[PDB]
Amino acid sequence: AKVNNFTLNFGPQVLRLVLEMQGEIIMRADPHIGLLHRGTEKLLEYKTYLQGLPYFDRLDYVSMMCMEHSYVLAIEQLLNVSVPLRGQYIRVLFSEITRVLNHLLAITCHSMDVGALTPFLWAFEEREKLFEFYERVSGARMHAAYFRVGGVSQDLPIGLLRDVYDWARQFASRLDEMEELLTGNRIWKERTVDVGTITAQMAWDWGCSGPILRASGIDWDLRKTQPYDAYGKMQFNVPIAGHGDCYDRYLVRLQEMRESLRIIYQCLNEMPDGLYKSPDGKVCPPSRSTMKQSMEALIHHFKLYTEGFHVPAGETYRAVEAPKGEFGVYLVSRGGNRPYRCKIRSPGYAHLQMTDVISRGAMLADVVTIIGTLDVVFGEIDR
Amino acid sequence: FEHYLPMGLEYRKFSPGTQPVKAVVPHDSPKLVYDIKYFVRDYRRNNKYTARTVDAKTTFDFDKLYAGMPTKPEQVKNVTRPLIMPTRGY
Amino acid sequence: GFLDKDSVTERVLHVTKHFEKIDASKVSPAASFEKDLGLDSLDVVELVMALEEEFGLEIPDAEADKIASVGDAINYICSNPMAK
Amino acid sequence: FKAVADVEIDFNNREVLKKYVGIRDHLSKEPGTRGKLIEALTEVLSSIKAAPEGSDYRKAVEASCIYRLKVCKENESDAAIEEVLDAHLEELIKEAKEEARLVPLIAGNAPWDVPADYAVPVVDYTDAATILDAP
Amino acid sequence: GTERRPGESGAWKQIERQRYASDWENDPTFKRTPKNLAEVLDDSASMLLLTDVWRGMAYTLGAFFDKKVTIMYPFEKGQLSPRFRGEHALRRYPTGEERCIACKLCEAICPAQAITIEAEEREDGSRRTTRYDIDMTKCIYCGFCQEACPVDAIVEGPNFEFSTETREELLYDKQKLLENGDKWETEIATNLRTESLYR
Amino acid sequence: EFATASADYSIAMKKAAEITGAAESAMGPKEGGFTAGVPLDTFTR
Amino acid sequence: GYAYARKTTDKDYIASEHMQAFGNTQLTDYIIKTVPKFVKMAVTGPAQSSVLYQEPTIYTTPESLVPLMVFLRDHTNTQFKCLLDVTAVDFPERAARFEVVYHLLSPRWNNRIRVKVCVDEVTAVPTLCKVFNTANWFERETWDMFGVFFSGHPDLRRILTDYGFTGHPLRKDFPMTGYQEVRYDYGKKRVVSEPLELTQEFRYFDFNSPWETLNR
Amino acid sequence: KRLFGGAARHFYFEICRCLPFIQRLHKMEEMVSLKELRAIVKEKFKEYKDVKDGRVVDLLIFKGREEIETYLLMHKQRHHVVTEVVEPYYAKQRAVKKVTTNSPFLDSFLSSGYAAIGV
Ligand SMILES: CCCCCCCCCCCC(=O)SCCNC(=O)CCNC(=O)[C@H](O)C(C)(C)COP(=O)(O)O
Ligand code: SF4
Ligand code: SF4
Repeated sequence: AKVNNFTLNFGPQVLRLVLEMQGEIIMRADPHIGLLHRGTEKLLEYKTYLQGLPYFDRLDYVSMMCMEHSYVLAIEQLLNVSVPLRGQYIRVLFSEITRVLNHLLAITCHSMDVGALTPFLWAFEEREKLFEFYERVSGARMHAAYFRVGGVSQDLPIGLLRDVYDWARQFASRLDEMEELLTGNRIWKERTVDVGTITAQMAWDWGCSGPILRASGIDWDLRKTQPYDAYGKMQFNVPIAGHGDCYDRYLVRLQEMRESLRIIYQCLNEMPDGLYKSPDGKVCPPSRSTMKQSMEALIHHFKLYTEGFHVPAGETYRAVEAPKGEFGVYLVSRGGNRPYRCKIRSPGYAHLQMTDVISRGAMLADVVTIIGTLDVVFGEIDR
Repeated sequence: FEHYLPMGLEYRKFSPGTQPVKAVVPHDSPKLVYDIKYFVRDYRRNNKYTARTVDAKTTFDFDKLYAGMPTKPEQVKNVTRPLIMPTRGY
Repeated sequence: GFLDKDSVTERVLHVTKHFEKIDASKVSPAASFEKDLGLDSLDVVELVMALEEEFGLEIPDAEADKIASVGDAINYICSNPMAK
Repeated sequence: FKAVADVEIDFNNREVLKKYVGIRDHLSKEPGTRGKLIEALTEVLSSIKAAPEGSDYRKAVEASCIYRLKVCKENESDAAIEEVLDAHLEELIKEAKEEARLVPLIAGNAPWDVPADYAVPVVDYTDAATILDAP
Repeated sequence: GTERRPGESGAWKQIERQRYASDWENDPTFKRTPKNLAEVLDDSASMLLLTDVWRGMAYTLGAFFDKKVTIMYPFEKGQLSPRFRGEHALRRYPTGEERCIACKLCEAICPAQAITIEAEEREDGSRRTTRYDIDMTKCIYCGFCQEACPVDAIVEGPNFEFSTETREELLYDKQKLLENGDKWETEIATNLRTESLYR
Repeated sequence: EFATASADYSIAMKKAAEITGAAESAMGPKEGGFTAGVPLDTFTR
Repeated sequence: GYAYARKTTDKDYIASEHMQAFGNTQLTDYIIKTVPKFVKMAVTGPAQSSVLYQEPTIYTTPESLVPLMVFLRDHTNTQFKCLLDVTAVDFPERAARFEVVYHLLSPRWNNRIRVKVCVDEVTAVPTLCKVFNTANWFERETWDMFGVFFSGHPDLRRILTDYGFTGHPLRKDFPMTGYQEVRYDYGKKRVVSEPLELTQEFRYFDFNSPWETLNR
Repeated sequence: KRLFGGAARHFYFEICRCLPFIQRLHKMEEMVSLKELRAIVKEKFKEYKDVKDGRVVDLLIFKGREEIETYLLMHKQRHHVVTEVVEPYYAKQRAVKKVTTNSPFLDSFLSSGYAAIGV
């Protein structure tokens, strides 16, 4: 008959959803966002380039250093700054540690939303180990502010690689005992198989990236097609599935954790000795002993910590294979010590736009599975 | 099967404030300790933008563009992936 | 002719009376909204909405746009088969 | 690439590879062949005649189609065309069909209709390492 | 295992597709039809009598008899490093004179604008502050002020347990920051004896 | 010869300010404040 | 829908020599010669894809943005299938103060491109919702933040700011802290918006050197 | 005949059609009437009666539309209508010819050293 749609309000308690149903089947989904919009793009125009760096830790706060990476690379390209070899290796190693942290949280929060509670509690102790790795090099468990223009902020303390190797020696066993509860379980399969299917044409038309794109049969990894730092030296595989399923994305994310472990092991054995910061003193601040003994270093310390370096006029867009997809910064420079315009491109913003076409024909108990498999964090969505 | 939770002294045997060997961190290159001149390495201020002559009556030959392309599986040449970004020796 | 031409006229005058920008004695049974009473389009829309409130009708945009006089409004209400 | 399925898949059989990555389900269930590529490219070569003869757009499309047909002619197997043009043939047939579809919209817009003294300024970028590093 | 079945499909379009067409037999990720009696019994012992639930149950029962990772706070603590960024503090020389000389570099670098400084010259001619405030509810705990200081006057100490009941208790003035430094001076010096090799 | 800051991105900023059709945009007095959406007493200052 | 997984071996290469040479060197001239009426200005600069290359920037009129984007999506040599973002930049010194910027990615040949349109506050830009499906939310955000009207959009409404929010925050003449602030009133029993008052006003530090040469 | 297609009166008619549902949903039955609400919304329209550009008229109508659906969808409650719509109108028509002979200047003088900002 002339059946009107029944509508539903889904949660003030920070995603708001307005669904329409024709019974038990959804016909429309409209996300209402902006409950975490804090105006960080306006606030970055009132900061110097070093001042605005800790804003990026608070965009995807599950994956911090990867958010820092693209802003730093965008500044370095316009400045024409080269990063030394050891700093590039450190950046790759901590980017892969960051990806492991993000994928642990994403898979276990998804499986908790579905109903399995134990894998969350099993994976968060490994997350605690990697937080200790963040804290030992930056003094902060989450918002490290570690990656800087021209390199990293401090050197690795003596004894870090020993412990990273000791964690990586048992992480595969942890991922194995994680999959015994979920991979060959019929309830998890019946919740995840053929739910929210994405084909390749829809993936490129809807601006998808990351593990969504690899589960639809597309071989596209930015660490292999447009490499940055020492990612071209790294030997690893791109996992590929072909259904576009929630189940296939779960399998791709687990394999990406395995490949991140492989890159971590390679970085632990090829870590070179040398400088970790670029030797251009007009961009990178001097060491604290040098500042207390030479006049030029003290002048450069004074000026770099007040006015900051001046970026030459121009523009660039630089992107990083963040663990949720492509994270990019569009930096517009007029020539000052402050960004003229800093647009932030987030993958979860594009992934959440698809919920109207992905939830069609699904039921109410599959909305939370779709939201969980898109891997969304509203700090980067709502800038 | 590797066990989670290692026992005593098998993980983080020394605290980071009691490092058993003193650390000597390089903060400058040996090439720049006594050779300090800057204008030979001022990459920031030496880039240029040049206005091209007005792209109107140029000759785009498509024959040359498609004459350098292969037609057989062998004789296909691929650009290798760059191993590292430029470090300029440091 | 669905309703009389006197009671509708005094009801029209009664709702025209309570307008702050109108004169309570200048209102005549046969006047104009533009030249005589001095009203723009939004005032005309407000007066037609008051007439709709009093007689319990619905006048569309084109029909209310054609109404330009007190006599036009009275004739439109009288010609309406659903008046109250 | 790495296959996330725990079963052993051959992937030397090209039809199995086209099944596994979702080409059959999501792009084209009918297998694309060399003859369909030739037919689609000749459709483009017929469709481009709506553009003027002197236009660079027509020359560009015609040269691309002629090169694609020469690759199709000098290679008999479809794996050879895959290795030369760096795609699956289903992708290449879709490319040719999209290029043929593009022509009436461009022809309706007529980008070639500029005045004789048309001018476009271009600004190019020169790196510092051109003049600082060794020649 | 990651294999698929006709019937275990979570949606309806694929459920309708698998029961009306044999397109799923071409896909290599599907489990094939059993061919003889023993394979039928294996498939039925997979579907009926569970045995996939039981593997997870055996793993969680093994975890029931395993070791635990809980620490008994506040009798036991976690693990931190000398670089840890905690409660801000103001430092002195061993003589007892303040290190701070009112250069206003930490106030300039602060991205949160959490520092407010006023100064004049002391009665002996020295350059010293008269006001040094840190809004701890505006602070982001980045440590940039610690980096900008050329005389090691402002630090972030090793204290993280400083929650209060009123917000006015978290607007620190100069006297409280000096009191924090006088409390934590030996630990701060022990931390800085290691971290000066790197900074 | 012409060389007035002819080695930086400001060449690409001076043009893109003189693109035709966009170099002749004009509004009436006080009109941009009506569409700005900020309170109207701000323009009494 | 491109970049399907085809090689089962590890690939140690990015692109082919001839297509990478064409994309990194000849693409600006190619786009200018094939569709000259669409292009009004071009910049070839420091390359969104990598630090080692150069990549073009195309300036176009709003009257031909949709045909140019359709050409850049569907032409056989420029297969720009992915639209990464739409944004704006404010230049208050210009007659047309806004530059709407479109970034694109070509998975077929590992390329990127940038497309710009210059408009003022009262000139509409045609929507790209029919060309790219992500153009919806980005155009909604651009309207929210800058006040650029996108004609032909299905539902152009604000997406990021507060419910009653008038004003476009990313303009240069909009204040950083705004005009209104929010508190709970015990008498009205409602959360109420009030004119702005600050306990400590924002301190603006003017650091800029009078010897600095780079300011443009 | 009516400038710029008569779009101001068409939008005014649309809002006046929308108004009784606003009064029922926001429960403003005993606070304001439909006649005074129509007069208030009419007074919102007269403030831009001297706009000489049709594109500014179209933008103003689009923005007023988005205001009317954020009132329709209960994204602003009755206290928002009170503090933003009807009390500014009643303040602009209540202070006219006050009971005191003080000029506006002298009231401003006795209030503060500077003019008031906002409402
Ligand atoms: C719940 C409350 C929410 C209300 C929000 C909605 C408020 C919307 C208000 C904004 C809409 C506008 O102003 S729309 C802008 C209106 N101004 C113009 O269009 C410029 C031309 N001037 C006119 O049209 C005049 O009305 C006139 C000279 C009298 C023409 O006489 P007539 O009339 O005879 O035709
Ligand atoms: S730690 Fe950061 S937020 Fe705290 S006072 Fe120092 S610079 Fe400011
Ligand atoms: S604490 Fe250090 S940086 Fe801050 S004003 Fe005092 S001396 Fe300067």
